[PDB]
Amino acid sequence: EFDAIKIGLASPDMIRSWSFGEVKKPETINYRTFKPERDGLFCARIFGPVKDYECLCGKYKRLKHRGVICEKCGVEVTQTKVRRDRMGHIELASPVAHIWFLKSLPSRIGLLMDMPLRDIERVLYFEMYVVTEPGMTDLERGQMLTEEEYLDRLEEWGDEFTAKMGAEAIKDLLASMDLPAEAEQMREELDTTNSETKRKKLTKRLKLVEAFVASGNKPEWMILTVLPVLPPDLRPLVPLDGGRFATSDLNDLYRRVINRNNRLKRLLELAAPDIIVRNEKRMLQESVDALLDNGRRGRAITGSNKRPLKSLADMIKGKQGRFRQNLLGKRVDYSGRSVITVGPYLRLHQCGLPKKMALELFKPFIYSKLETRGLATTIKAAKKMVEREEAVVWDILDEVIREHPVLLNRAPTLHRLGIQAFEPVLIEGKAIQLHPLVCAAYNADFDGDQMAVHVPLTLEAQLEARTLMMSTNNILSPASGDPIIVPSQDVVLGLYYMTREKINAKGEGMYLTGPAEAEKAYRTKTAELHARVKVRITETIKHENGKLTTETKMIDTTVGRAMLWQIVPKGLPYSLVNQKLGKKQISNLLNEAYRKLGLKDTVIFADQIMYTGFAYAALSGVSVGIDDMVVPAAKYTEIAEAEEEVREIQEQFQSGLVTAGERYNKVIDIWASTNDRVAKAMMENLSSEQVINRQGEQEKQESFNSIYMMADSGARGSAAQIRQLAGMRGLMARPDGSIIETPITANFKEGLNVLQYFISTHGARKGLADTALKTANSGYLTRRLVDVAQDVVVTEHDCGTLEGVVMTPHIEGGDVKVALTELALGRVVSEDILKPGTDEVLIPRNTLLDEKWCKVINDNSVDQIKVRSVVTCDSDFGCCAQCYGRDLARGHLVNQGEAVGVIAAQSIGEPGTQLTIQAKNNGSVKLHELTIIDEFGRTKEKHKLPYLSKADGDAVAAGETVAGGLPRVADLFEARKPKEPAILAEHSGTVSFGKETKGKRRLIITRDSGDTYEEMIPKHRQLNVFEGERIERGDVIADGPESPHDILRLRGIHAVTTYIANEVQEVYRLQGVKINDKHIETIVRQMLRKCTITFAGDSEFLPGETVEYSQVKIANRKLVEEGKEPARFERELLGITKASLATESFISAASFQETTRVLTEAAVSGKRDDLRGLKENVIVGRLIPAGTGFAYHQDRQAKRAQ
Amino acid sequence: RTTDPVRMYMREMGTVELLTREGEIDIAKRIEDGINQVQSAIAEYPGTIPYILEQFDRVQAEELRLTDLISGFVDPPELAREKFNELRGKFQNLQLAVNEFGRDSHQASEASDLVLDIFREFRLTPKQFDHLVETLRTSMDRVRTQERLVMKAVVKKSFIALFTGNESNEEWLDKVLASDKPYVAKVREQEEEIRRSIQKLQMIEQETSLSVERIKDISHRMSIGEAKARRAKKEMVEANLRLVISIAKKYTNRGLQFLDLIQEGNIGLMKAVDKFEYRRGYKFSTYATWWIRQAITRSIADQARTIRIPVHMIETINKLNRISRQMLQEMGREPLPEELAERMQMPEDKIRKVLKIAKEPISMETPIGDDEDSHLGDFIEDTTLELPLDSATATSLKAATRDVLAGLTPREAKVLRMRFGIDMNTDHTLEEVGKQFDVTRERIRQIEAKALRKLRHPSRSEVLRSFL
RNA sequence: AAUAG
Ligand SMILES: [Mg+2]
Ligand SMILES: [Zn+2]
Ligand SMILES: [Zn+2]
Repeated sequence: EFDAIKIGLASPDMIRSWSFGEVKKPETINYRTFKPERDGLFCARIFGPVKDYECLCGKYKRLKHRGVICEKCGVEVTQTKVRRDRMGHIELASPVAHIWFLKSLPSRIGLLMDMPLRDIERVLYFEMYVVTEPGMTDLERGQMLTEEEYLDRLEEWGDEFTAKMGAEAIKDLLASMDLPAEAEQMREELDTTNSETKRKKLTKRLKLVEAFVASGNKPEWMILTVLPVLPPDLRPLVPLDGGRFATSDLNDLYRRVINRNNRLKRLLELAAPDIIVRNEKRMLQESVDALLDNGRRGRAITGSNKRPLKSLADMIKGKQGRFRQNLLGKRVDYSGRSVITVGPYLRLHQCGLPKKMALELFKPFIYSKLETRGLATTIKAAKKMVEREEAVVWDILDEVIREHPVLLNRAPTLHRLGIQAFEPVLIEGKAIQLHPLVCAAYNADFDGDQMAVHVPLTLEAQLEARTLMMSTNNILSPASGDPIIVPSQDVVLGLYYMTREKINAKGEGMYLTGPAEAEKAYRTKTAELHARVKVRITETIKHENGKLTTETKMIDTTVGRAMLWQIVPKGLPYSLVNQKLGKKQISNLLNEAYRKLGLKDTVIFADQIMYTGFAYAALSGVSVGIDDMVVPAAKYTEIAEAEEEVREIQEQFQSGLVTAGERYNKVIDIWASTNDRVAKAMMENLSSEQVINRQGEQEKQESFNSIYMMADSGARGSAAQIRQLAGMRGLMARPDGSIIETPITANFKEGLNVLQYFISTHGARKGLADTALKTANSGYLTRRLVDVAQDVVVTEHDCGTLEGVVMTPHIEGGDVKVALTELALGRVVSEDILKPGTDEVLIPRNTLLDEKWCKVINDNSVDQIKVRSVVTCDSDFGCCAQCYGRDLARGHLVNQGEAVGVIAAQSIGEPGTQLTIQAKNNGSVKLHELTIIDEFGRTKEKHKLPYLSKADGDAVAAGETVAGGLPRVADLFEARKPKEPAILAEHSGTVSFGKETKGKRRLIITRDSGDTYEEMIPKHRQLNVFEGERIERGDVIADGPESPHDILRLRGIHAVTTYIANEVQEVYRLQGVKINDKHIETIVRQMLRKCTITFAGDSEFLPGETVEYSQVKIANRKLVEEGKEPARFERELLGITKASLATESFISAASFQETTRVLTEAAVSGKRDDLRGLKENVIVGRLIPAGTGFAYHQDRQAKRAQ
Repeated sequence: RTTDPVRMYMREMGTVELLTREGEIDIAKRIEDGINQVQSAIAEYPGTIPYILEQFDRVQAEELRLTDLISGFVDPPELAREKFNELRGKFQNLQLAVNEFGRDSHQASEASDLVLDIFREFRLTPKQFDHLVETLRTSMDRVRTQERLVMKAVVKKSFIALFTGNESNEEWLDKVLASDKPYVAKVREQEEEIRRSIQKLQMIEQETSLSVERIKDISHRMSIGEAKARRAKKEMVEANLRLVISIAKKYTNRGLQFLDLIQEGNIGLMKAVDKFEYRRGYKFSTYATWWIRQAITRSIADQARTIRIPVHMIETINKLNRISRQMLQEMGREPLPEELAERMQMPEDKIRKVLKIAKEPISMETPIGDDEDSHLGDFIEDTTLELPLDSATATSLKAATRDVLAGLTPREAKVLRMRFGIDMNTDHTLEEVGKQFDVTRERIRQIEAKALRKLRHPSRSEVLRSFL
């Protein structure tokens, strides 16, 4: 229907065209008949009838008279919904300045007229005159006159000049401006200017002036003469129960405006003294400002409730505004909510849904099937049958929900796995049954959690639920590619208990024909689960090439391991099961099943694993008791020794040998060492036991203690928590953060006393408060990321670019922090991977790196590769599939139409709650910094070289001595400048000292051309530069934190990308969060979207102008095709908030935040929104240009092309 | 330095000094002097005195209101009859000596001067005062328009030479026709337009019999008088703005803001200045307080409520509140409606009516319960919406009715369709249904009855029975 | 406001 949204100023004629009448009275409704009053705020003659196809007269009262205007009343015979669309207007007695174009800084009226805002308000507030037509006089336009001076010069000159005061004066000044003449004048003055401040001022004003010329807007439209009036049904006056009426504040504001306008007209008719008229004009301006934006001018007008009235700006803006409350999110039909319980019998694609809840949700479907099969004659009969709850209704409900998927949601929806589709199974009850294996995806536990349920209606929505959102499709984490349905808690415990090994168990040494006979022996009490036996195992191995090799052989194992092998799918080794299975081992089993067998086998295997784990956790009888907390006997001796040595240190303090700080430090170290020793003794005592073997000797066995089993299996519990249960609680911190000298020398088994419990509460409260506040901080960060990255969609397959990024193993010392395989898995090669010391092309260009090619890279000892990146993609809009690579949630190359920006933002934002020289290897030494290369050729030690045993190339043997989490991420993604940033070498050249000017110092550099560049340095700067040295560009002169903007300016796009990615990944890896770097690269790409033009060239770009990079690239391609001088630009790094606010579309920018500024700028500019991103199409109700809608939008782009 | 319009208004008002008794009498005297000059200017008009004479002729016949004729008498129908008979006699004398003895003759001037003296001892109602002013204003303005059109057409010095007495005389036209300056060819061409202009001028001059000099003198005198009266009135209003503020300070927090009350009081003060009388000896505050109070309170009665209540009901509500407060003080508990009705000497039903119509609308932003992020407007339904079940039932009924009609004879189906409006814009009575083929009301009625009888048979009505 | 996740 429509292809774009156009915004701009409104002329008086346009406002009159919108209007169906003029509001002349502040009347709303009669106080007896409750009918609209004529020419009032609710007039039926202006806005439409109050009843469908009726008039206030009651004369024309049917559809026979549609479109006929009653002569007695004037009310058109039509529908009542027209009162939601018909607008009105007020003819203002005096012009009024628009508050947005006056006080939304910077002021557009002031910028256009080149007069300060204070002067404009002085003219408006009737304090100072201003010259409109200077005439044949020394007076100039825009020069201010006081009343005294105005009277003086009125006597002096007379009618030669015109001087006015108020909004009429500003309108006359704006109407008399010659815009092309001003544009020429600013261009000429910019040609012959040197100061950068005046250059900025003239470039801003010139941009405004030429925007006004191009848009067709006239400046005097910024001063209102006709005021539009909203439809009444959008500001309703509706009756409540008991005769009370509820009204909108807009009615009060409009009534104030109308009353003051009528009083102004009456005063002008009475020829009142000028002071009264000036007062009335001030009040009219104040009333209109309050109606448009309350509180911007001054004291906000308040109603009888003593609270500020809500204006139109408040209608459209804010968290509670129309954009966010009603347009970006809505309340929906066919939805429900209930508490969630656990269904351990369900399959991964099934969810237990209550019968009554399904009956309410699927009601139209039940009506349709009752009508179809003849059980109900009409729809009212079907309604009666459903209300009476007949058995045939239940059969119809089963047939309806037979294969209809349903969507389950849990708030907060931190990532897309917070909504998944399931096949419903009708259950008796009122609680939703949720599959256990999906709980980790939902962050859902059964302690009172509630879930919402939605019914997809159309066939497309049903197929989207089945194909995309179904739980069996989403078993990999889109953030990292790791499985997300890994078993936890009881399952793991069961699999741990069944696969453990016991010495001299019943049935040891027995020979078993296979898993079935192991199960038979277990069920007959012949052998225990933990009996060491020999079992004939038939194992099938599916190789990389697809070879299926079957080998039968006798393996030493346990009964439980074979019984578990019974459910393992064919194609996997028995070594994955022939061990004790903790959480990590089961994770490995599922990962190998996915990597070597597929998706269906993995789903069946996961279901069987969870069934078996539950069953054998039940059969184990694992229980927690007070005797399971074994406190070591060494704890008391260690406490006594620590106390005695603390007394000795106190005695030394009283002798003056050591200071107070030393005493504090060594007491703390004493207690920390004591805690470590007690923990070690407790773990050693709890981890082992002594058993009698078959020969009768004593053997050491791993303990079957319940708490030890729970912790070791990874089901629940860790070393620190067992420490607290059976060892020492340890040193605790004060609310400010300092450590208390005496620790809690008691565990939870013994019980704390009052002081120890109070000290514990000190830290417990801090933890809870920190969680509560970081929730809001993380939410705001995630929203900002989603806004900045919402437009990134895979639009092509290959962009045909040769650029890429250099990838190397991450070395932060003597060990690898992360391997090259983990970084390269899923990325497309950009330059051929030649074998080291050889010219054979091991891996060609444009090949996805999967597990097989990762093993190939690892075997041949390759250090540095080059891969395609989203930051270096050349696509005009969005990115292409090759520059992105593998879709982590799907395992293959990313498909066209995938909204990867939203995925990146969710992947980064979801873990925000969790957020708070001697050689060690043998090889040679290479200098660049210090690098220690192994014999294979891989770089394994990267060390700094401050300004050495072995020189360059000299081999070194091992042992030779050659010689704040979430705020940090937010500051990195906002491109914040550090407080004391490092001073970097602006240009490459020879350093030279300079004249130490008072206050702060200066230095100079001589370039290769002999030109001298002067740098300004603060006094307190430990300069690392020496005269006569040719410092390269980007070299550090003064040490300090590095600004990302300086990195971009002096090193390039790759350097800033690496910096941001490394810092963010350092923060995330400190806490153990696995997030792929392509998400951070997508965000950084959205950060590098603007360029400032340095050379104007011949393209339609002004110097010093911040414009979109894609537009410049397209223009440069066109100009090169035309063989003309291209534009020269410097790319800019913006924060995610600033980048979001500086997008091309004003709908998205307004929907994000700062609605008034965005709308004011768009209105003065006359912007046009093409609806190219997701948010715009969400707001206007259209299909998003991603995924299933992608193709649709493409088709339209063809039809517009044709 | 400030943004509050209240503070700016006080700054602008404070710069005016306060009057004294002598100042008030002096300003009132200036107002009266200006009004007297205007009255004298209007009196020197041939159309003015006959209008007053005929108004008195109708009034003395006891057919018109006496107040509408005159409002007072200046003293340095017991008496009005004598003075108006004197006025009639002197008008006859002036008409006798207006032109027979000579316009410059002393009779025509002395009679007019003593007529001015007689008319100075009259206080007319302001309505016909403005009525007489407007006619001469319009005549003078039309003269201005014609003169400016003539100047625009001709464009100088020649007109300035003969503007004094020959502006409208045909001697100027003849002399222009005689002139032979190079630009007088186009001037002679424009003489055709100037002919129609001056012909239009002739009717107005004979309507006045004053030519141009006399009307110009009268216009200047009237303009000076109005300017002087306006200046004096402005001085009085600016002096008493502070009294307006002092009065309006007491009606805050009654639905109107402070500046609205100030402006309504200012309008009341201007109306008070329009009708002050310093001969009475009372000071200006005494009279002006009443008008300021009245203006402010009428403005509150008319503009303090979203739903407007008439003034009489506003008084009833306010006096109910006062009586309820006195009774609450008297007995110590809230007065029940019957006791209030007995004290008001009004029915209890009227008391309840006044009680529920005296409540202001609630805001849609008011929080619900103890919440602060909730709003009342978030919980208001749209009772005008149609349930989708009802829409589906309507479509089903349409389909069933069509199927049932398909089982009938086409004539009966069409007759029923026209008589009930099915698949048609309008319903039809028996007459126009007869107009189809045979115009027969008794026949159409019979066939409609037959169709209803067949549709009432249980064989073809079980489908439609389910919709009841 | 309070409460649940
Ligand atoms: Mg929970
Ligand atoms: Zn009507
Ligand atoms: Zn690309």
